[PDB]
Amino acid sequence: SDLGKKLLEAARAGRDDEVRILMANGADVNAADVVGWTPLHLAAYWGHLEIVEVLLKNGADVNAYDTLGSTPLHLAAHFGHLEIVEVLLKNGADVNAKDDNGITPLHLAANRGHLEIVEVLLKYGADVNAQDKFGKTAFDISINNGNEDLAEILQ
Amino acid sequence: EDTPQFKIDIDQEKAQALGVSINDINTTLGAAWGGSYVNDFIDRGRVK
Amino acid sequence: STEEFGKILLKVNQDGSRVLLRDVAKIELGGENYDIIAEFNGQPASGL
Repeated sequence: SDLGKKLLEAARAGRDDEVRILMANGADVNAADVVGWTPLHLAAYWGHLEIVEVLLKNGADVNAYDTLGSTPLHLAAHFGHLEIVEVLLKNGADVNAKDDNGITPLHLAANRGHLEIVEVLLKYGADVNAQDKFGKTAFDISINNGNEDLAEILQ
Repeated sequence: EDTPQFKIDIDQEKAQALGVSINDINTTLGAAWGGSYVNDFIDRGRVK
Repeated sequence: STEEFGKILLKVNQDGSRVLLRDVAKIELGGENYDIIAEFNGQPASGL
């Protein structure tokens, strides 16, 4: 897609006004690059909140997953983008989505010590006992990393 | 510009539990996917 | 970071518990050496 590509580039770049015009012209919100990232993936990774919102209004798949099973929520949680985490969840993001390694948004937020994001994930039903492929929980991560504050949150 | 890249994390605990050395893992990964200059040989009188 | 050095995994005990580097050492950003200490008019200083 000509306009799908342009949209991928614009979502990544955070070019807000360019995303708008592209939405007006029917640029494919479910365009995917070679690694399976949608515009929503891109905007989530790079922390572009307004663009996330616009894409969701225009019927972006909130639980699109990449070629390794990661979702926009995974990326927003991992890279500390609280508002985007909230927006995604409000729009039905699977709070317990596992990637191909059995890693969840909670695992990722925990690993980077993003306290507020962990609480939001928990508030929306994040499974605190979910294990990755190595049998590890967000709690295990917090302990290994020596994050006392995050350990206390995860009882 | 920045481009997509494939981040692979070796799990140290599991490796130790299985008795697999980190050096073997990294050599195997790097030799196979990146290539490795081992040493020289002599091709019709020229070192290569 | 000190945090990353702290969680270097030294070994797993028979009972499955983990020995991390921070369990056998204190970890900090500090000097390559601690021999040379300067003052300027009585106050802490460095210099070239």
